Amino acid sequence: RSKERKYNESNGVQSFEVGWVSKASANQRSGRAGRTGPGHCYRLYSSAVFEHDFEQFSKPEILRMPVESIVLQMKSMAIHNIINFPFPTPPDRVALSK
Amino acid sequence: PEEMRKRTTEMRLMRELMFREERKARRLKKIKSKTYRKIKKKELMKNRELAAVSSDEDNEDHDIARAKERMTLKHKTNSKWAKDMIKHGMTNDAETREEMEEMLRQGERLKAKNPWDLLLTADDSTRLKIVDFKQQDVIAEAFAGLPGWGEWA
Amino acid sequence: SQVFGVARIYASFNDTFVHVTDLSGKETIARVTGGMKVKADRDESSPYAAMLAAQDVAAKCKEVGITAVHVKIRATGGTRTKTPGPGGQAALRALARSGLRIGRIEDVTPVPSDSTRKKGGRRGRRL
Amino acid sequence: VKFMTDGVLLREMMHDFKLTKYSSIIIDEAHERNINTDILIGMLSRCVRLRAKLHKENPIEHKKLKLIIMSATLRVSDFSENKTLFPIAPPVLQVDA
Amino acid sequence: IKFESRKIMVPPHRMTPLRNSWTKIYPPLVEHLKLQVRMNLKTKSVELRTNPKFTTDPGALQKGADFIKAFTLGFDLDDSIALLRLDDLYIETFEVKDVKTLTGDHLSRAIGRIAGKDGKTKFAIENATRTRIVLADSKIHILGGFTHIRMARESVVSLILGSPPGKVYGNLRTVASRL
RNA sequence: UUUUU
Repeated sequence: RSKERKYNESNGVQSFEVGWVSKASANQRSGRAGRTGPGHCYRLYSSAVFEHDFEQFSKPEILRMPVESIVLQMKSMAIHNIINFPFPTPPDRVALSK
Repeated sequence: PEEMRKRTTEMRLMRELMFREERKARRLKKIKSKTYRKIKKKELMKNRELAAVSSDEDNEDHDIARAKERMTLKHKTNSKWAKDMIKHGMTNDAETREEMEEMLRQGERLKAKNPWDLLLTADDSTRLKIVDFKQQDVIAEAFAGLPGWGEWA
Repeated sequence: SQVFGVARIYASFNDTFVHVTDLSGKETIARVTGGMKVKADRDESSPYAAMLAAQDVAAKCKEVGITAVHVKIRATGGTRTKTPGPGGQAALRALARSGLRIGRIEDVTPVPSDSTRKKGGRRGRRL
Repeated sequence: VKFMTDGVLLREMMHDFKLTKYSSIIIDEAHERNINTDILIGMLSRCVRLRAKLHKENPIEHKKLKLIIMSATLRVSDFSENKTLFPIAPPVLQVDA
Repeated sequence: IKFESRKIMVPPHRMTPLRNSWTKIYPPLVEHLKLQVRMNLKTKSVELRTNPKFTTDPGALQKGADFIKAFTLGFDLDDSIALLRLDDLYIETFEVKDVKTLTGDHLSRAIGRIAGKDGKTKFAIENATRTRIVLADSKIHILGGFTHIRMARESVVSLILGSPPGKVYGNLRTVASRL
């Protein structure tokens, strides 16, 4: 379980929700053991829940928080057409619009 | 000179203007419906209240106003109009009762007794005069991805 | 090389006429109305009806030899409305698009100096 | 050899885009998918191509820049398969241990 | 695309607004429609012509003339531009006396009823019916789609015949929901 | 919860 900050763009309301971590995040937690010796990871959820409910990777940072600072910086680069910028994962149009 | 022509035009606009208020003022003058005049009065009192056009009354001003009201007692039911409506059952109706109560409330108003606006000009003059591009745009570039008034136009 | 006719457009409330005649006005070249191009009597005054009527006369006139028309648009006039309706406006636009050269456009609505009484009555009409 | 926050490179890019001071740039912990890291990889993909072109034009005046993306559990398609980032898919090296 | 011309006489009370809006009038006419625009100050009539070598759309000239005409009747520029943008907009025009022979204060009150206080009633009709209305003295012009202008006309006519604005307003909500 | 020039 992880407490993530979810930003509702429609109403600008910020919420903190406790939800399932991603599979990679869980794999990273299991990796904390095994750095100094053979170790064990005891997960408090069943494998059935893990395979079905856990997302493979958590959503990228860009798709979860405001981008007004980034747009200003890129506009100071004379990057007028942010839409055609080669992003790894482009930000949502609505977030860009606001 | 031709400046004289400019003077006539300026007068002509001012005359055309004065007529427009006269026509509008003439028409609003004829309408004397209670509902229409009531709506206009209410909206005016809001605007004056919201903009605070009216100056605050000093304590001495209130005392003088209260003195006249006590001297006269002009806002009680002994007046000719109030006595006429009351004694003849015309105040049982809602509308004329409101006017009587409006008069009475207005009279009541006058009877009442470590250590731990200037509008901001955000114009370009009030500015932090800090000092720090075309080639950087060339770096961007490398990335890639009244006419017709009087003559034919 | 350029022959002129006259295209008379009568834009009433419940129908639109497009009548093309020679310069004098005695000889009719083609008369088509909104009713002849629509199935329901409600849509006879519709702009769509006028467009079909205008296109039909435009095609017919080209066959005859007429290559340009002077537009004389009119309303019912008289004691009724004096400005042509959208049916007339639509007919004018279709005629322009047809390629038929538009010479001169004038409004010839019958306007009375002063007329008889209007059919409405004292209380009015057209609820 | 200089260790620094992503924002430091972002600002140094604000002031000099070609990063003439640097011979190679390492973006570590890219699996974190930080917004700043995403912006830097997007900008650096463009920078490195620029510097390679300039080196091809004038090796003496202009030199190449080598780019390394370092991560643990990367979704390699995010950076290898994204042709908008890199028109030619970069090689991927896996440390098997 | 033969050489053709249109002339649209500007009434004097619309000349000054035509001046202030000329900068935004000739660009769309000369660029999109490829029309040759000009105003004859001697005749005070806007002149439009088809350029045979450049103009390509046969309906550009008539489309432009209607756009000038709409501004001439009293419609704002942007609303007139809708005639250039679209092809299914028409102008309905009728007089108060056509509906009912009103004179004196009766005519003044009829115009006031249509406009409403602060123009609210006119805007109410315009929004509900998706049309634009210009109330020039006793002369009423309505701009919009053919089915739309008829709906606005009926709401206007009911006001002329004496129907109070309040009842007409409720009827606008009903038709607006149907739309 | 994180976290940044």
